[PDB]
Order: sequence, then C-alpha cells, then structure tokens
Amino acid sequence: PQPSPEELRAAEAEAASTIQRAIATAAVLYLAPFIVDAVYKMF
Amino acid sequence: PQPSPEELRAAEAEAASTIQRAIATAAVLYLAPFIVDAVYKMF
Amino acid sequence: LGADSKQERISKLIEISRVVIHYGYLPMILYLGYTRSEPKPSIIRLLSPLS
Amino acid sequence: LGADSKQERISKLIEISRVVIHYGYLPMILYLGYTRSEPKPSIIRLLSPLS
Amino acid sequence: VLAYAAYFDYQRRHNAEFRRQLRRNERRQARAEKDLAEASAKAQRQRIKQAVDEAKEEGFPTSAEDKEAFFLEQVQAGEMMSADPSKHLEAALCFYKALKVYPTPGDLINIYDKTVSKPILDILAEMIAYDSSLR
Amino acid sequence: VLAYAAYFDYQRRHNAEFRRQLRRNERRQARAEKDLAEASAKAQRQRIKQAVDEAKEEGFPTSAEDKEAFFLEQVQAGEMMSADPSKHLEAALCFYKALKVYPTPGDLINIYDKTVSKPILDILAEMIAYDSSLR
Amino acid sequence: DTDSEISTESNFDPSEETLADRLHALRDMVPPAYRGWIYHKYEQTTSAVRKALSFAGRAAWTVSVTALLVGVPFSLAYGEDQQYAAMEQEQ
Amino acid sequence: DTDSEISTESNFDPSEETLADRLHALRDMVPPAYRGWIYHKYEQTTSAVRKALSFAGRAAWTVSVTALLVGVPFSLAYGEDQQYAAMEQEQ
Amino acid sequence: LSDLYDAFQERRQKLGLSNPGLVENIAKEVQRDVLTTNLMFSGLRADLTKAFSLNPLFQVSHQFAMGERLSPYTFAALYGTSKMFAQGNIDDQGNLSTTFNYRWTPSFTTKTRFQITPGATGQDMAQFEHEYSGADFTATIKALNPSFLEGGLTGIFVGQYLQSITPKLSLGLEAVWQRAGLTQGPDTAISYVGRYKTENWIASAQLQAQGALNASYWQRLGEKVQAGVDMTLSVNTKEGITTFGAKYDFRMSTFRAQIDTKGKLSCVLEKRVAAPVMMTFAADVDHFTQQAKVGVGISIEAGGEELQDQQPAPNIPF
Amino acid sequence: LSDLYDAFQERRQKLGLSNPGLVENIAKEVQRDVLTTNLMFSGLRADLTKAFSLNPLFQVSHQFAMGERLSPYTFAALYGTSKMFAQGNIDDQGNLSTTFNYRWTPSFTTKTRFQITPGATGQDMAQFEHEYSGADFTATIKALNPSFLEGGLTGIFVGQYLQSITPKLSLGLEAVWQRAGLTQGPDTAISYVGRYKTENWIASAQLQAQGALNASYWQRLGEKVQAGVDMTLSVNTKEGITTFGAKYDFRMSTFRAQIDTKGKLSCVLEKRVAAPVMMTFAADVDHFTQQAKVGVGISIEAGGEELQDQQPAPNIPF
Amino acid sequence: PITGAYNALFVSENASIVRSVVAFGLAVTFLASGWAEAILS
Amino acid sequence: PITGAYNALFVSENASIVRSVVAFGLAVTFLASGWAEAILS
Ligand SMILES: C[C@@H]1CC[C@@]2(OC1)O[C@H]1C[C@H]3[C@@H]4CC=C5C[C@@H](OCCC(CO)CO)CC[C@]5(C)[C@H]4CC[C@]3(C)[C@H]1[C@@H]2C
Ligand SMILES: C[C@@H]1CC[C@@]2(OC1)O[C@H]1C[C@H]3[C@@H]4CC=C5C[C@@H](OCCC(CO)CO)CC[C@]5(C)[C@H]4CC[C@]3(C)[C@H]1[C@@H]2C
Ligand SMILES: C[C@@H]1CC[C@@]2(OC1)O[C@H]1C[C@H]3[C@@H]4CC=C5C[C@@H](OCCC(CO)CO)CC[C@]5(C)[C@H]4CC[C@]3(C)[C@H]1[C@@H]2C
Ligand SMILES: C[C@@H]1CC[C@@]2(OC1)O[C@H]1C[C@H]3[C@@H]4CC=C5C[C@@H](OCCC(CO)CO)CC[C@]5(C)[C@H]4CC[C@]3(C)[C@H]1[C@@H]2C
Ligand SMILES: C[C@@H]1CC[C@@]2(OC1)O[C@H]1C[C@H]3[C@@H]4CC=C5C[C@@H](OCCC(CO)CO)CC[C@]5(C)[C@H]4CC[C@]3(C)[C@H]1[C@@H]2C
Repeated sequence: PQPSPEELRAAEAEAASTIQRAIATAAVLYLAPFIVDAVYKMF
Repeated sequence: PQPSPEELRAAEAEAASTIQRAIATAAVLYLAPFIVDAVYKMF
Repeated sequence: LGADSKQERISKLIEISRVVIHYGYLPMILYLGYTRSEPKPSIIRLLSPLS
Repeated sequence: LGADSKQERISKLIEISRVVIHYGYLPMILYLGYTRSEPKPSIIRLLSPLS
Repeated sequence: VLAYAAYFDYQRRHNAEFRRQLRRNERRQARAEKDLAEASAKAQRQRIKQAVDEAKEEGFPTSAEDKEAFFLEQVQAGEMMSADPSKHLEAALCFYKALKVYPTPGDLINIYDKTVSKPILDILAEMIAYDSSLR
Repeated sequence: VLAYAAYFDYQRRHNAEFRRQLRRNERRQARAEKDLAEASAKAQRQRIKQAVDEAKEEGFPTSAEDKEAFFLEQVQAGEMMSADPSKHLEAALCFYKALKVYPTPGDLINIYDKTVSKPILDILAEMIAYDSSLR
Repeated sequence: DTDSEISTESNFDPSEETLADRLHALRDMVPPAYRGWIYHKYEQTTSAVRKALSFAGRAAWTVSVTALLVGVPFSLAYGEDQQYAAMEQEQ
Repeated sequence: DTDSEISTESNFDPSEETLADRLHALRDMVPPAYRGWIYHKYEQTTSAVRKALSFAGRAAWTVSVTALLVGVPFSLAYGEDQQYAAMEQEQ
Repeated sequence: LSDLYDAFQERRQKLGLSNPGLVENIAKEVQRDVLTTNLMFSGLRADLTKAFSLNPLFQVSHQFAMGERLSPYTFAALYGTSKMFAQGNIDDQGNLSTTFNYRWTPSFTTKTRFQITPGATGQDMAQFEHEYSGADFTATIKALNPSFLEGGLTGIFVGQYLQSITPKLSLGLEAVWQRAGLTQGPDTAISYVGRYKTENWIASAQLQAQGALNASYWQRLGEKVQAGVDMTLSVNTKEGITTFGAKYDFRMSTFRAQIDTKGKLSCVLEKRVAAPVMMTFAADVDHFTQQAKVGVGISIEAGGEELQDQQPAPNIPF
Repeated sequence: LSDLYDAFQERRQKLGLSNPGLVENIAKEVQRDVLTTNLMFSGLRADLTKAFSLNPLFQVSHQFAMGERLSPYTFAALYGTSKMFAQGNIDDQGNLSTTFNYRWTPSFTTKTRFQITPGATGQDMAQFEHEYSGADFTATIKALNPSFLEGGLTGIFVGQYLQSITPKLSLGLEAVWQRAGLTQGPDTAISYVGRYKTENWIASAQLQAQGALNASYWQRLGEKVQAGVDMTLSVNTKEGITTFGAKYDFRMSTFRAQIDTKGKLSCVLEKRVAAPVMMTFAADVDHFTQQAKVGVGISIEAGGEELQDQQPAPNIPF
Repeated sequence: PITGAYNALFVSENASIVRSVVAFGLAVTFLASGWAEAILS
Repeated sequence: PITGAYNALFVSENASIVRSVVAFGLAVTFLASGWAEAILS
C-alpha cells in the first residue's frame, strides 16, 4: 500500500541519520591509520 | 474414413500392377546396353 | 489363416528375441573381438578409452 | 516549489538534449579524432574496417 | 518573402476580407478533411462487416475434434497475424472464428482482452458487435 | 529337493488334508492381502480429504488480481509438481486450488482432463468429490 | 460555410496577436491542402528511405559476416598449408 | 475361512493337473507370505542398485567431460608453448 | 540352355561395363564429399576411439556430447572381417542401434540392422537388406519391419536397380511397396534415377513419380579443390532449394563451405592439431534470422602404436 | 590554520601509505583476472578494430555477433588523451552507450555515461561520477538519474570511500541513497569492504548490511600461473556459491578455467593465431543439466604499421 | 520487362522453384566455364 | 556422526551456505599450503 506522509517523514529522517552515521565512520577511517601507528608504538 | 473391402482389393491390384510394370522396365534396363550398342553401329 | 494362439506364441518369440539382442548384442561383439583380436588385449585395457 | 510551466520547459530541455546526444555524440568523436589524429587518415579510410 | 509576409500579415491583420477569403478556404478544407475521415471509417467498417460475413460463408466445424483443431488453428493464425500490423483485420477474424467456435466466448474475450493487442481488439470488438449471433 | 517335491506333490495330489492345510494358509493370506489394500486406500483417501481441508484453512484470494496471480501460481505449481510422481497428491491440490479460484471450473476441468496426467486427475477427481462446495 | 458565419471574425489587430499566434501564423501561410499533401509525401518518402537504409545495412552485414565466416577459417587453413610448403621446400 | 468351505476341494488327482497347473504348482511351493515379502525386497534392491549404477555412471561422465573440456585445450596450449621454448633454446 | 547363356555372357562381357554401385551413392560425391549436411552439428562433441587390431578390425569408441538432440553419452564397438562386419552403439538411455553385414558371396551381401528402445516406447525396427553386384549392374531389396502375423504381408519393402549403360552413363530404377496396416490398402511409389560419370565431373538426378526432383553436379577444380551444386524440387505446395558448395584439401586440414537459396551459410573446418587428435569446428548462419549454431569437437585414436605392423583387412563390408 | 595543516600533512606523509584504488577493484585480481565470468559468451563474435593513432588514442571498432543477447552489429569509436577520454558505441537498434571522463586535476576525475534508447522505451539513464585519489585514500560519489523536477531530490546516489590503513591493508566503506519516487520514502543501504594486499597474495571481502557477503582470495603460483577462489553469500532465503579457478599465461595463449559449487564448469582459451588476430573459444558446461554453451570469436587490429612509431599517451583515464 | 520477370521471380506460387532453378543454372555455368578454377584455385 | 553432519550438510535450510563455506575452506588451504604450486605448475 501507499505510505502516509508522517511515515515518509519518519523514513526520510531515519535514512539521513544512517548516512550521517556512515560519514562519521568514514571520518574514523580517514583518521584510522594514525591510531594503528600508535599500536605499533604501544609495545 | 476407413476404406471398404472392394476398394482395398482395387488398391491392392493397382499397386501390384504398378510394381509389375516397374520390373518390366528393369528388364528393359538390363537389356538396354545392347540396344545402345546397336545405335553406335547404326551409323 | 493363422491361429490366434500361434500369433501369441510368435509374438512372444519376437519379444524374447528383442530382449536378448538388447542385452546380448554388445557383449557378443566384444567377445568376438577379445577372442579373435591379434594380439589379445588385457581385460582392463579391453575397454580402456586411452590408457 | 517549482512552477509547472518551468517543469514543462525543463523537461523539454532534457528531451532536446537526449535527441542531440543520440544523433550527435558519435559524429562528434569521429570529428575530434579526424581533426586531431596524427597523422590524419583519408576520409574513405577514416571508417574502413581493414582496407 | 519577408516583404510579402509583412504585407500578407498586414493585410490579414487589418483587412477582414483577406481573412475571410483565407478563412473560407481554411473552413472548406476543414470540411473536406472531416468528410475524408468519415469515408475511410465507413469503408473500414464495411471490411469488418464483410469479414464476419465471409466467415459465415466459409462456415465453422461442428464436431468437437474439428472444433478443437479449428480453434487451435484460428488461435495460432490469429497470433501469427497479430505480429503483422497489416493483418489486424485478419487477426481479429481468426480470433473471431475461434471465439465463435469456443464454447464460452465470454471467458475467451477476457483472455483476448489481456493477450490480444487493442488495435485488433478494436476490430474484433466491432466484429462481435456486427455478428449479433455471437453468444 | 526333488524327492521332497515329489512327496509334497504326491501328498498334495492324494491327501486332501494336506491341500486343506495349505489352502487354509493360502486363503488366510488372500484375506490379509485384501485387508492390507483396503487400509492403504482409506489412508490415501484421508490424505486427499485432508488436502482439501488443508486448502480450506489456508483460504483463497478474493481480489481479481490476487486470484489471477494465485491461479497462475497454482497452475505453475501444479505443472512443476506434475513432473514428480511423488507429488501427484500435491499437484492435484495445486490444480484444485486453481480450479477452486477459476471462475468456470467446468471449463478448466476439461483442460486438466487433457493436460494433466490421469494419476493426478484421479486424486484431483476425488478432491472434487470430497469438496462438495466446488462449483 | 456562410458569409455571415465567416463575418464573425469581423475585427483583428496586430498587437492582439500573441507571440505563439504570430509564430503559428507562419504555418497558416502555407495552403493547408498543399501542406497536407506535401506532408503525406514526406511521410512516404521518409519511410521508403528508412527501408532502403535498413536493406542496405542488412545487406552489408550479410556480406561482411559471409566474408569473415568463410574467409577467416580459410585464411588460416590456407596459410598453415603454405608454411608446410615452405618448410618442405627447404629440404 | 471355514473347514466346510475348504472341504469343497475334497478330491484331487495327479493326471487331472494340466502341464501349466503342474508348473504353476512349483510357485505354490514357496509360502505366499515369504515370497511376497521377498519379492518386495527384490524390488527395493533392484531399484537401489539401478540408482547406484545411474549415479556411478553419471559421475564417470562428469569426471570424463571435465578432464576433456579442461585437459584438451590445456594440453594444446601447454604443448604449443613447449615448442616455442624448444625453438628459442636452439638459438 | 548354357549354349545361349555362355554366348549371352560373352556378348555382355565385351561391352566393358562396370558396376555402378549402390543407388544411394549416385550423389555421394556431392551430398557427402562436398556439402556440409552430413557434418553439421551444434554444441560440444568428443570421440575417444581405441583401435585394437586392423585385421580383423576391432575398435571401441566412446562419444561424449552436449547439444541439440545429441545423447550425453554413446558407447560403440565394432568388429569387421573380410567376410563380415558387426557394429553396435548404445545411448545412455539404452537406445541400441546395430548393424550386421555378411558376404555369402563376393557378389552377394546381406545387411541386417536393429534399433531397440527400452521401457519408453519409441518404435523399434528391423531392417533386412540384400544386395547383388553384377559385373555391370546392381540389384537391391529391403524389408523394413516385414510381418505376416496379421495373416497378410505387412511392413515396408524397397526394390532398387541401377544399370551401367556405357562406361560413363548409369541408369536406374527404384520401387517402393508399403502397407502399414492390413485394414488399409497398400501404397506404392516409383522413383527414377540416372548418372553420367567422367573423371573430371559427375552429374546425377533422382526423379520421384510424385514430382520431386533431386539433381546434383560435381566437378574437380584441381588436385586440392572440388565443388558441387545440388538442387532439390518438391511438389507435395511447390518448394525448391539449391545448394552450392566447395571443399578444400590442405595437408593438415579440410575446409568445407556451402550456401543455399534459403540464405543459409555453413562451414566446417577439420584440423589435425596432433597425430591422434582431429578438431572440428562447424558454424551455420541463417541470414534471414541472424542466428548461428556453433559446433566444436574432437576425435582421439590411441591404438596405433601396436597396430602399426598390421594392415586393414581388405574389402570389409562396411 | 596552515600551521596544523602542514604538520598534519607531514605526519600523514611519513606513514608511507599509498592509494588503494577504486572500491570496485578490491577484487579485480579475482573477479576479472582469474574467473571467467567477464569473458564467457555464446555463439559467434567478430571484432574488426582499426587503430588510427596512439597519442592521442583514436580507434574505430566494428563488432559482429550472433548469439544469446548479442546485438547483430555494434559500431564503436573512442578518443583518448592524457586529459580526457570519450567513447561511444551504438547497436543496430540504435541503443547508444557513451562514456566521458575528464581530468580536472590529476587527483580529480569526472565520469559521465549515457544510454539512449530510441522509439521503443527502454529506460534511458545518465550517470555522473566524481572521484578523488589522495595520497592514501580514495573518495567517490555517483548520481544516477539525479532529478529535482518533482520539487525534491530523486534518482540514485552512491558514496564510496576506501582507505589504506598500512602499506598492505586497505579498509573501506560504501553508502547508498535511493528514492525512485517522491511519493515513497528514501531507501539507504551501507556496505563494508576491506582488503589485505601483498606481493604474492591478496584477500578481499565485501559485506553488505543486508547480510550478503562476498570474499575472494588470489595467489600467484609462479611466473606463468595464478589462481583464485571467490565466495558469495546471500540472505535475501539463504544462498551461497563458491568459485575456484586458475589462469595460465603461455607465450601465445592464455587459458582460464573455473568450477563452482553449483556444478558449473567453464573454460576460455585465447590464442594468437596471427600477429593481428586473436581467437577465443569459450565453453560452459552445467553438469546438473548436461547443457553446454559454446562461444567462438575473433579480434582483428590492422592499424599498427603506421602506428609503430608512436606510443600510447600516458595515464589515459580509461 | 521487369514486370513480366519480377512476377514470375518474386511474387508467384512457383517463385521458389524458379529461384532455385535459376540459381542452379548459374552455378553449373560457373563451374563448367572454367571460371571457378580460375577463381577458387 | 554422519547424521549430525549430513543433516547440516545436505538437508537443511542452510545446506547451500555450509557447502559453499566448506568448499571455500578447502580451496584456501589448497592454495596457501603450497600444494597447488606443486600440482598446478
Ligand atoms: C581420462 C579420459 C581420457 C584421457 C583424457 O581425459 C579423459 O586425458 C587427457 C590427456 C590428453 C592428451 C595429453 C597430451 C597430448 C599430447 C599433445 O601434444 C602433441 C604434440 C605433438 C608434437 O609433435 C605430438 O607429440 C596432443 C594432445 C594429447 C594427446 C592430449 C589429447 C587429449 C587427452 C588425451 C585428454 C583426454 C580427454
Ligand atoms: C534420368 C535422367 C536422364 C538424363 C540424365 O540423368 C537424369 O542422364 C545424363 C544423360 C546426360 C547426357 C548424355 C551424354 C552427353 C554427351 C556428352 O558429350 C561429351 C563428349 C563425349 C561424347 O561425344 C566425348 O568426349 C556431353 C554431356 C551429355 C550431353 C550429357 C548431359 C547430361 C545428361 C543429360 C545427364 C542427365 C542428368
Ligand atoms: C572488513 C573485513 C576485515 C578483515 C579482512 O577483510 C574483511 O581484512 C583483512 C585483515 C586480515 C588479517 C590482517 C593481518 C594478518 C597478519 C598477517 O601476518 C603475516 C606476517 C606479517 C605480519 O606479521 C609479516 O610478514 C597474516 C594475515 C592476517 C592474519 C590477515 C588475515 C586476513 C584478514 C583477516 C583480512 C580479512 C579479509
Ligand atoms: C537443364 C538445365 C537448363 C540450363 C542448363 O542446364 C540445366 O543448360 C546447360 C547448358 C550448359 C552450357 C553448355 C556448354 C558450355 C560450353 C563450355 O565451354 C567449353 C566448350 C568447348 C567447345 O569446344 C570450348 O568452347 C562451358 C560450359 C557451358 C557454357 C555450359 C554451362 C552450363 C549450361 C549453361 C547448362 C545450364 C545450367
Ligand atoms: C574464516 C574461514 C575459516 C577457515 C579458514 O579461513 C576462512 O581459516 C584459515 C586458517 C588457514 C591456515 C592458516 C595457516 C596455514 C599454515 C601455512 O603453512 C605455512 C606456515 C609456516 C609457519 O612458519 C610454515 O609452517 C599453510 C596454510 C595454512 C594451513 C592455512 C590454510 C587455510 C586456512 C585453513 C584458512 C581456512 C580456510
């Protein structure tokens, strides 16, 4: 069936939040090698 | 439709007569080369 | 002309002959070859494709 | 948001752009090659498969 | 051309008689185009009517085996003709011949309505309307 | 063995009690074989009856689009099951489900009678006889 | 087709015409009978040319595939034969 | 199953038996319950063996086609490569 | 009396005629040696042949195939001798085709063929054939499924005759008799054939009384190239097809190509990629539908090494 | 501020990382260099390629084909330069596929693709792609049929990121955003990928949040042989397939073969029968159905003689 | 001219017979005239 | 033994997953163990 407008607004917010969490992970990846460097220097 | 018995007898006779005429031609073929030889000797 | 019982028996003969040829014809050819070939191949080699 | 007349005009632009690319894209590539190749091939040879 | 077009436009804009002469010719042509369309439809309608009449003269099989074979042949013929846009009339006749032989034409019509193209259905629909004997 | 067979044959031919003992055992076995056959048919009949009952619990679609999709799916399922001799019961159920959804079951039965194999038709025929609600 | 009916368009004006109307007037310049008959021939001419191009294209494909399908195996078979002739001649 | 019903076969004779009946009597020697149960296992055993032969045959075909389909092009490609290695080594 | 028979035979011998061969071969040079019809196939094919002897001939063959109407597997074995030849081939489905030819006399041959189909019913057939090969003629009679079980002669019967008229011209005759069921009348058909043969070219024709006509022409184009053309006409509707083709004999490969009036093009390339291996590539292009069928195959013979000393037995009745 | 940016960049440079390449290539060594999936075909195929220059690259190509989902004819032409690359190919039916990549910066690339379908309606598409290639990472964004005509963003959008963690380990991310129609809610999917790369072997994986998993392993078996194995799992039902294959690099031919858990076997043989001609034979055997698809093809390049002096332009953005 | 030839060559009940026969006529001439040996070899 | 393995290997909802995973396990070992280099080259 066709969705209601508030359900659409709920989906639109959820989807945006998912991609925002993805870009947050991407930023971690861009910063990840320096973290891995520390591990070799921790021992 | 299915054939009548006299029509079958007519077909059986016709078919036999055809093959008998064939064997008559075959006999001519077996005898044919001597006829062709005469033609070369007719001139 | 022909007796119905005779036709049944004759038809049975064809069926029996059919079964024998179906099963026995190929083994017969191999037997003729295997026993008459020059030289005689090994039983394993007799039906090996390329070994 | 967007005017219906504007959407009609914009959609028409896509249709026109679609037609141009359909007919003009391949001749454009040959023109770039034919005019910029080193050396310049013959017009007959320019599309000959193997001659 | 532009000088003539400007004079033509000026005359058309300011001279009502110039428009009237042109409009009369335009109106006359509009009439001819309508009359031409009507003549073509009536002639086409006659071919559709003729096709049903032609099928009546050829007759239909009466035996179940011949009816089934004829039905399948007409369906096969209809599908084969349906691929040719010049045979829409011929395709509808084959569907009509099969439909007339099928025991439940109403059920077969629903199949044709879904499997047969509308241009053939349009001819076939008129064939059905012309053959008031179709059950 | 031959000596025993000759004695067995001699006893069977000349001793009526020897035949009676054997015949009683033979008659007893004939009874058991009939009883075994009857039990299998009734159990099979229950599965056929069960299959129609199972279809009733699952229900059938009501909308035309769902009915058409379900009909095609059941026909497709029936044909797919018809290839497996172990699914004759399952194939008949699919043909039964489609037949129950088809608007003119009588016409579809004539199609099944020609397109479906008799072993499935035999089960399907009993399914039809069990489902007295089939039109 | 009555003079009184046509008389309804008694008045006209150059400024009253819309840009689309002035552009549409350009098509009105051509006689409708001639333009309709010319357009018909245009359709017939375009269809005939397209049929010709399809036939010419279909023909070139047929000859092209024929030469490849027959010439390719042949050129290799004939070519390979020539090598044996060359090697045998060196003996 | 009544002694009076079975008593109907009161009299029998060796000569009265037909050749077919005497031959059929041979099958009667085997107990029907056992022979019926043995025949059932015979059917199950013959079906299982035929399934095994079909599987073994289908397997041999699969391995045979696999070795040919992969080994044949490979043997030629590998073989042709070896010729170039031989000709190059002669330099 | 022998007096006339001897004089007749002597007068016959002085004409210098020769045996024209089987009727079915009057077009062999075209229908099999030039046209691709007998070699075309689709999909993959592989023949593993093991030869165990050459005199007597004895070989075992495994054919693997995956394509249109090709059986996944076929086992074949054959045995041959100067006086006899027996062959059998069986499909994975048990369809068994057999052949048995025996020479009762160097001029007389009996040919027996069988085709057995198991539980699934495909009609099984029996074909008995008798051939005579005189010094200047050939006679043949066939009996396919001959039966008298119904109290009357049934089955299919064929009579064939071919006569050499001159050292180059051959004329023949064909007669058919059929009766699928005693309840229906027998059907008979006659066909006339002829051939003119020379060293460089051969022309043949086969005219059915029904109206169908098959004619072919073959000509040698040098030591390595030969080509032929075949025309077939049918009047069952009126239909006719003409096929033109050529064959090339290179040292290590044979190339065949043909085209016909129906727009079909086909080629077959057989190449000896190795001493025991022969490759085959076949392609058929239908220009009216633009569809092509590709066939790739291989043949392997591995028994030659021991077999080198021997020599094939002569005149095996293949 | 640049003070930190410079220090950050310097600290970044000292790690010795390198560009890991496009996300779609983390399995290239397996999915294209070893497995046959990208080379399999059926029927006949013939490519007639004419090269007119190497710098700038310019070549015209004619493809003839007759087989399953193969267009009877396809004309293709392409032009390339160190800064740009334009390609177009058109089917006999007018279906036109195009590509246009331009280097705005050596580290930035724009990729445009079109697919036009004439009077018959097959959806026509437009794909815009932007790629960035840093010293140690790659970023990518795609927009397929992007439209705002309905007053809201529509079409398909893809974001891709791949980061080199160590000189051998690469980790990445994938994000999808979709909205086929404004009347329905947008759908988004994320996929995680990673790769560990060494000189002798490379292992990669692609895990969808939906549950599907694609993993592959590649290893070199000497100078002329390499093989790899690919596993794919789906949980849409639970399904999985594992493919094992190897590739041989002879002097004049390359042979590829693979087998998978579904019983399929396929092989591809490419052989340089001549300097301009390359043959291809492809066969796919489905052991569960015993059916085989055969493909035979040829490629011809005839422009080299004049072209010998020149040299291909470097880093053409293919 | 063509009307009297095209009808019997492309739009008649025997068009296939004539086309097959005509094709045969050319092939035989092409072979017998020696052109094939000068062309195919 | 086999009953606890065959069920999870040939007659389960995930039989295809296990079969694909197991096949992958062998292939990787076959490559990494060096046997492939000793066999395929
Ligand atoms: C188990 C089943 C039977 C066997 C089989 O699997 C299935 O096993 C494979 C082994 C293959 C052969 C191995 C090596 C060669 C030598 C090569 O090189 C010639 C070079 C030339 C130089 O002058 C002469 O020496 C020619 C081909 C040949 C014979 C192969 C043929 C195909 C064969 C027989 C395959 C066959 C299908
Ligand atoms: C059953 C049907 C009967 C017709 C037919 O089968 C079908 O039977 C053949 C009879 C043939 C002709 C017979 C003789 C000659 C003389 C010869 O002369 C060469 C020179 C030579 C003698 O002078 C000295 O070298 C040229 C050819 C020609 C005309 C034949 C043409 C083909 C014909 C018509 C054949 C045709 C196919
Ligand atoms: C997104 C998902 C994350 C996991 C994954 O992608 C998917 O990402 C990779 C991480 C890899 C491991 C990382 C490091 C090592 C150490 C190395 O040690 C060799 C000796 C060397 C260092 O001491 C000195 O020469 C052996 C291999 C191993 C264990 C890898 C195994 C494969 C793994 C698990 C790969 C796996 C496919
Ligand atoms: C029944 C059908 C009717 C049509 C047809 O048969 C079939 O009728 C046949 C007549 C044939 C020609 C007869 C003679 C020659 C002369 C020869 O040249 C060397 C002659 C030599 C004399 O000394 C030096 O001049 C070359 C061949 C050629 C032209 C024949 C070609 C094929 C033709 C046209 C045949 C054609 C197909
Ligand atoms: C996630 C899935 C679970 C199952 C699985 O991954 C996928 O888990 C992995 C463990 C791997 C083994 C690890 C180490 C070795 C030792 C090496 O020998 C040289 C060692 C050297 C030390 O100095 C000299 O001894 C040869 C290869 C081998 C046996 C691997 C084979 C593949 C295995 C079994 C993989 C298997 C497929």
